Amino acid sequence: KECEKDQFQCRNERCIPSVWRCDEDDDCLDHSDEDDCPKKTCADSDFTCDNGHCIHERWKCDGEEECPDGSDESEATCT
Ligand SMILES: [Ca+2]
Ligand SMILES: [Ca+2]
Repeated sequence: KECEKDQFQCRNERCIPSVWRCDEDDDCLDHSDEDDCPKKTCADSDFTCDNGHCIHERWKCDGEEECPDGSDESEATCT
């Protein structure tokens, strides 16, 4: 059995909307839609821009705005 490309397949093989994957409610009844869910946020090793965009730490404060809000280059950010 294989679900639509817009679906998550539970271990019991129920299909759910993929939008229900990792939404912190067990829709599968086997909890499989909520297993091994990615970290909600950036890598701790990445710089998190103010707006939440993730960039690699190396590009923090190096003259070019890799953050869309430019917070990797802000006065505040670089001390
Ligand atoms: Ca869910
Ligand atoms: Ca930069």
